[PDB]
Formats: sequence, structure tokens, C-alpha cells
Amino acid sequence: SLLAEFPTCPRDEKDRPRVFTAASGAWLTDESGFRWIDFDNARGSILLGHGDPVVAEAVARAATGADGTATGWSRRVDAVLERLHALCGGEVVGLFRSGTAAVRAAVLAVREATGRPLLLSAGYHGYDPMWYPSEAPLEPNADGVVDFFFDLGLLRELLRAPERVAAVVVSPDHMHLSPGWYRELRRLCSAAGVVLVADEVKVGLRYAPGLSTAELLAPDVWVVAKGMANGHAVSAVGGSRRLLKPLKEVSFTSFFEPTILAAADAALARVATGEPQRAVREAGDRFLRHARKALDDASLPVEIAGDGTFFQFVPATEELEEALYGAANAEGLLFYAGDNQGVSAAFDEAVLGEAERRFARVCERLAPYAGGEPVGDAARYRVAWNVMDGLRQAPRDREETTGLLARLL
Amino acid sequence: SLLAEFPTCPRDEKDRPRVFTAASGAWLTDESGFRWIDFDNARGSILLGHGDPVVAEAVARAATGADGTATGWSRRVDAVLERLHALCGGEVVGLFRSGTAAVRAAVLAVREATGRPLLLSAGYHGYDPMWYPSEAPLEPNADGVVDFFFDLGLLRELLRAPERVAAVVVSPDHMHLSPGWYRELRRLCSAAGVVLVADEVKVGLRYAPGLSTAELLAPDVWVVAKGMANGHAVSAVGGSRRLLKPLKEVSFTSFFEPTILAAADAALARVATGEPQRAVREAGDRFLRHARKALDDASLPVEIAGDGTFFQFVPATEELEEALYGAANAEGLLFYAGDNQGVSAAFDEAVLGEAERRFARVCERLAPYAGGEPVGDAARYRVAWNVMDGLRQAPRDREETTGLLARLL
Ligand SMILES: Cc1ncc(COP(=O)(O)O)c(CNC[C@H]2O[C@H](O[C@H]3[C@@H](O)[C@H](O[C@@H]4[C@@H](O)[C@H](N)C[C@H](N)[C@H]4O[C@H]4O[C@H](CN)[C@@H](O)[C@H](O)[C@H]4N)O[C@@H]3CO)[C@H](N)[C@@H](O)[C@@H]2O)c1O
Ligand SMILES: Cc1ncc(COP(=O)(O)O)c(CNC[C@H]2O[C@H](O[C@H]3[C@@H](O)[C@H](O[C@@H]4[C@@H](O)[C@H](N)C[C@H](N)[C@H]4O[C@H]4O[C@H](CN)[C@@H](O)[C@H](O)[C@H]4N)O[C@@H]3CO)[C@H](N)[C@@H](O)[C@@H]2O)c1O
Repeated sequence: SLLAEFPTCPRDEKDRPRVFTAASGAWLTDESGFRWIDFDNARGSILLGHGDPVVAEAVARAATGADGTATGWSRRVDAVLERLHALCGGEVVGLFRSGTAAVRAAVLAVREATGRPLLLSAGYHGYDPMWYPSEAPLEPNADGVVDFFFDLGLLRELLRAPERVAAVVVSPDHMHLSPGWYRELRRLCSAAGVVLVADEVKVGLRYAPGLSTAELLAPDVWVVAKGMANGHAVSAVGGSRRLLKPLKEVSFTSFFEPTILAAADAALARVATGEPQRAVREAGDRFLRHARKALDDASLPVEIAGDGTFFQFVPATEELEEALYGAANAEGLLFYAGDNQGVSAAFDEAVLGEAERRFARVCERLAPYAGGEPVGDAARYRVAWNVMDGLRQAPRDREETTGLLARLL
Repeated sequence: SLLAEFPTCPRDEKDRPRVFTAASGAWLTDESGFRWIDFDNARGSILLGHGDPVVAEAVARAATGADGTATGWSRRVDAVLERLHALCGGEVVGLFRSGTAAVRAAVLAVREATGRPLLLSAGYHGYDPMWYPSEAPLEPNADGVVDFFFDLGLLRELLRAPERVAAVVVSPDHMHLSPGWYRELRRLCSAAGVVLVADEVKVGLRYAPGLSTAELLAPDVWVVAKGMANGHAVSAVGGSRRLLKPLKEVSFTSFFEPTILAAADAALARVATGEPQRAVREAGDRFLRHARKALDDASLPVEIAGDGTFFQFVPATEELEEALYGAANAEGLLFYAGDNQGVSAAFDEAVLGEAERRFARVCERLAPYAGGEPVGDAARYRVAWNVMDGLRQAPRDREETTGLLARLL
């Protein structure tokens, strides 16, 4: 047991990481030779498909030395910056090595630029300790962060002294929050005169060429990552020159590493067209129509939140949830267990037909659960918490909100 | 000026980044078609040479999906962890995406494990704001870090209350600090009962197969990066299970990206032989004996600190330092300006012969500086501070130390 970290990855019945020896398009092969259709896709960072040939060629060329050097600037630096600025807007752009690094740098830059101490947060922003939970819910943690769990009532209370608040930083979820929720968030932040940071590490570049919340939030600062490089190790921040002036202090040794620049330039060129996002939505929607019908035909109490871009199974019980993923594993459908499923643009007709047949076999395996009590709100809240680390949107008062926080924290 | 960051990189006389189109071994091509011999080598992270064929082959292959997937575990994960453990020791290992990320995670883990608030630091640890300077010497910054600038007197002062100290965190320099300096540091930390973290992001794996301070410091926790992947986007931490237990909270989306694992596994295989490190030392030593002679023959007051693994020009005046790099720029010798020069294993006879020839021409160009006053200690201190962000070792009393800090901060 040499590894000190605990990486999120597909794990087997003994909680050991599944070992994958090969991948192409939508398909994985594991160490036993078992073949899987991938809905996890490095938690949605594989937008194009595994071993995408154009990205792979670009990386190959860059590995030889013929497309830039790690020692310094290249034309691919300008190309990537230009593309991000065109897609996502803002005045300036910075590049980082993980979503975690990017969101931390972004929010600290805003704290410095505004001179205000608190960050009000909803959703996951990466592994850094600055996001660890406070000792007392709804109080600042040691790094001045207060999590409001996507509850706008709580947010209103936290905005009551806006001079204390550097930014509101929110990781969107388009399965569990409506457009109106976003517009209200934007309204509240504008009224309070506080900066809005959209942490689009997951959703950026995937629902559209640009930011999912470009219009809904018009954020002052954005962060993207998973959509920009077909899995390669890069992230980005952009927004106003003034709010991001503190990023002038950022430099790191691997900045000019040419394979990541080549992958990002290639992937971003494809992203800019809108085609992979359309392909994903359409493929995912087809799979969903089939899956919803299969669950209904089998009288299985499993709803599906979301849409083809990202969806999530919502089973009525934890036992059923475990059985669902067990059956999926038996059929070679690799789902990101409990979380959101993000197909890639490699989900062609052949992949879809096979995923459909496999899912019908999943529903057969689930026959013991036929006719169970339908999904209720406690299940909806528990399942949504697993993907968003806070509360799905639905009517609540403070009693209900605080009850759910006590339950789900 | 879309870029919000200010990356360290080769820059021209107007402070514009030099744009490099391609590289091969020790050589670079710029956008003008000018051909350079590289002593910068992505600040010492290109140990093997640009476009190393064996690493390139492994990277190209991994990009196709033939060696596993970014979705989860592959046997190359085990191979990289096992190689690092064999080379560097400790009980556990973690992987990160930059040196900055690794050192931050390491020291926060130690602070959590020990329950103590302060970090005592010497040297550079990356770009994160946690390392920004305090208001005054000997005062903690906002993140509990106190800089001792490599001065063991200042360290003893800070260790008067060691119950406050989670760790001492040191970035070695083997040009400006002797073996005995390290052994004293180790001694002081052990007596005080404080954890010692060796930040070997720069020096790890380059002086020897493993840590440069394996015996000198026997650190509780180590960090490496530049040596491990021929420039690719990975770093590592290792050491005691107890002190690094808090790393269980680390996960990041690109963890399984197979090209980086491929580069690390290939580079580490070569590092484990000791061959590239020896080649570097021997090639740089040959260059240095030629350069020292050339400087002496021209009566130029420029010393050279260090050795073939890493060396540094120490000119008697700033005006001469500027002229030296300007002249090297004309002859196409790319030095990391002001800092340390780190040749790669691609510095062969052909390259050395040409670098020697080119350096002779640099000496011809600096005639207007012949016969100048020889290097003094003020120059030695100023130049060393540029590479270590603290004080070179030399006899000092407390008053001299205080004055030097006033001058150089
Ligand atoms: C908006 C945003 N911003 C920034 C980042 C960071 O980018 P990165 O640095 O490139 O990875 C991400 C990275 N995203 C990775 C995933 O992040 C979440 O996943 C998180 C978290 O929700 C999820 O937490 C688990 C929870 O849902 C389960 N119900 C309980 C489990 N113990 C817990 O585990 C995690 O937190 C534990 C507590 N500290 C920790 O011990 C576990 O090891 C850790 N896995 O674990 C993931 C990280 O490990 C999302 N739900 C997912 O859709 C997403 O794909 C991001 O989505
Ligand atoms: C031990 C160790 N630990 C961790 C890391 C982090 O690894 P990474 O995240 O992978 O890069 C490194 C990364 N190393 C990069 C370089 O780190 C230093 O270089 C630093 C710093 O010393 C150097 O500082 C400059 C100073 O030497 C000059 N005399 C004055 C200049 N303004 C200043 O510039 C830097 O610091 C400024 C302080 N605010 C900042 O404004 C500048 O923008 C910044 N470039 O700049 C570099 C980083 O930007 C070393 N001198 C070098 O040998 C080395 O190769 C490391 O060496």
C-alpha cells in the first residue's frame, strides 16, 4: 500500500481500483480482458473519446521536440489563450495544472484584489484544504470560506454585510438547479456588489462551446478544465484584468510543456465548433430515452435526473442503488458510481446499440426490485448531494434546509 | 497580453518571451531561425534532453490508449510509485501536478499530523500565496510560515519554542551550502523534535539516483519533481505513513492520465541507473573548466559557483552580469539568466565543442570589462540570493546577517 492518496476511480467489490490496460473511443479493456463501455470518462474530462486520433497525433508530434520546447514560449501558448478568451470571454486568461490549482488561484486573486476576507461557496472546488468543512456549519472555516450548500436563503443571510465578502464561488449543476436559480444567484450577487466566480471546471465547454452560465450568471471570473484538453493536465481561469491582477505572481516550471499545449490546442479547436457537445447531448439523450423506458417497463423505482450531457440515476433506496451499479458492472457498463454519467463524442451508433442492450440486461438483473415504493424526496436529496455536495433546488423553508444539512453533512 | 500570469521563461531585451519552434537534445530553434544551445532546460527539468526518443515513444504510445486510460488505474501507476519508493525511500508516496502543489500538500499534511502551527522555511517552494513574505524578518506570514533564509543562527532562534513548529522546510542548494551546513541543520531539527521536509523539487534525482540529501538530511518527508519525467507535468511526495496520512484526502481528475505516467516511468528507469546524472556532471564539468580558463584569459571578473550538475556565473557587477547574458544571447548560448545552469544528458562532444567555441566568443565580446575589480562578497551574496532566495553560507555575525537581509529583501 505505497499510495498515500486516495484517488477517485472505478473500484471493484473489494474497493480496489479496477485496472484498465487499454482504451479506444468509448471502450475500455480491464486486466482480466473484460470490455466496458465508459460513462465515467475520467469524470467527464474525456469529451472526445479515449485515444482520440487527432489529439494523439498532436501529442506524438509534440513529444519529439518538433512542436515547441518546455524551455519557453510557443505559438501554441498564444493559440490556447486566444481560443479560451474567444470561447469564454473576459479580459485575461491564465493556465494551471489542475482544476484544484486554478480555482484556488482564482479565488485568492479575487480576495487580494477586493481586499475582502470571505468566500461564500457552493459545490466542490477540488482537493485543497482551503475547502475543508467548517467546524460549525455556515461559519467560516480556517481559510475564510463559508459553504452555503446552494441554498439562496442561506446566501441572503451571508450577504448581509457585503463588505466581508470577496466573492461567491459556485460550481454549477444543470441536473438539479434551474435556470431561474442561477438568475436569482446573479441578482443577489449584483445587488450586494460582490464578485461572482463560476467554477466551471466540470461544466465549462461541455454544454456549449463556452461557459454553461455565460448568460445565466455572466460571471466576473470563470474557471474551466475538464472540457479543454481531452483529459490532459491543464485548467484555465479568466475574467477581468483588475480582479485577476494578482495572478501575475503565478509561474510554474512545466508551463511550456509541449504535449499538454498540443492537446489543448487540438481539443479546443474541436470544442469551438460545438460538434462534440452536440454529439454528446444527442447520444446521451438517446441512451436516456431507452433507459427510462427500460426502468419503467421493469417497474423499477429509479428516476434519472439531467440530460444527455450529464445524467444521474436516482434510485429509491441505497440497496437498489448498489444493486444497479452491481448489475451494470456485470454487464460492462462503467458508470461513475452514484454521480453523473458523461458520455463522449465517441458514442457512435454501434456503441449506443450495445449500451442499450446492456442496460436492458441490467434491468433484467434488477427484477427483484420490481414494484418497489417509488422514489421520494429523501432519496432525491441524498443522491443529488453526492454529485453537488449540497442541496438540489426544491421548495423549502429554513426548518427543512437545516434538517437536511444535519442529515447530509 | 491576454496572459494573466507572468511565467518565468527566456525573454529578450524588451522582456518579450523568446518564441521557440522546436528542440532536439541540447538545441533549440527560435522563430527567427536562430539556433541555441540550452543550459536552461526548463529550469533543470529536462534532465535527458529535448525530445528524448525513448520517452517520446512511450508518450506517443500512451496517447493512443494502448497503455491504459485516464478513467482509472493502470499498472504504470504501480511502476511509478514503486520506482520513486525505491529511489527516495519512505513508507508512502503521492503524486501531484506541480512542485508547488506537492510542497503545499506535503507541509499542510505535516501540520495536520503534528497539530502544530508554524512552518520554518528556507528557499523557494513554488508560486502559492502561502509562501509570500511576511511583514518583517522572523515574523510569521499570514499562513504561519517564517523564513530563516538558510541562516542557522536565525533557525536556532526560531527553534527556541519548537512546540510551535510543525516542520522545517528546506530547498537545497549545493553550490552555496556545504555538506556540514546540512548536517548541522539535521542535528538542530532532531534535537528540537521537529519534522524536516526536504523540498528536492529541483535537486532530487539529479545529483544521484535518489535524494541529494538522503544521507545529509535523512528527511522525514521529501518532495521531488524536476528530475522525474523529463519535463512532464508531475511531482511527488513521500516519507512516513503517519506524517502523510492527511494525503488520503487528495484526489484530482487527471491523476490517471497515461502520457504523464509513461514519461515518468521511462525517465525514472533511466534515472535509476545513475547514468544521466553522471553524464550531466561530466559534461558540465568539462564546460566549466573551459569557461573558467576563458574568463581568466580575458581577465574578466566573473567567478563560477557550483559544478557540472548546476553552476552559476557570479560577475563582479550588475552591469557586467547584464553584458554577459547579452553576449551569450548573441552567440546562441541560452543561459537561465542570473540563476543556475543545468545541462542535460544530450550534451555530447558535438554540443560541448560548439558550446566551448561559442563561449570563447562570449569572452571576446566582454573586453570592455577586462581588468575590472575582482568579485567581492556583496556580489556573491546578491547573485546567490537570486538562485536560493536566501543567504549563501559564509562566515557572518548576526549584525552582518541583519544588514544582508535589509539589503536583499
Ligand atoms: C467544479 C469542480 N471544481 C474543481 C474541481 C477540481 O478539479 P481537479 O483538481 O482537476 O480534479 C472539480 C473536480 N471534480 C471531480 C468530481 O468532483 C466531485 O466529486 C468529489 C466529491 O463530490 C466526492 O466526495 C465523495 C462523496 O460524494 C461521497 N458521498 C462520500 C465520499 N467519502 C466523498 O469522497 C471525497 O471526499 C472525502 C472527504 N474529504 C475524501 O476522504 C474522499 O477520498 C473523496 N473521494 O469525491 C469527489 C472528490 O473525491 C463531483 N461530485 C464530480 O461530479 C466531479 O467529477 C470540480 O468538479
Ligand atoms: C525547490 C523548489 N520547490 C518548488 C518549486 C515549485 O515547482 P513548480 O510549481 O513545478 O514550478 C520550485 C520551482 N522552481 C523554479 C525556480 O525556482 C526559483 O526561481 C524562482 C524565484 O527564485 C525567482 O524570483 C525572482 C528573483 O530571483 C529575481 N531576483 C527578482 C524577481 N522579481 C523574482 O521573480 C519571481 O518572484 C517575484 C516575487 N513576487 C514575482 O513577482 C515574479 O513574478 C516571480 N517570477 O523567480 C522564480 C519563480 O518565478 C529558483 N531561483 C530556480 O533555480 C528554480 O529553477 C523549486 O525550485
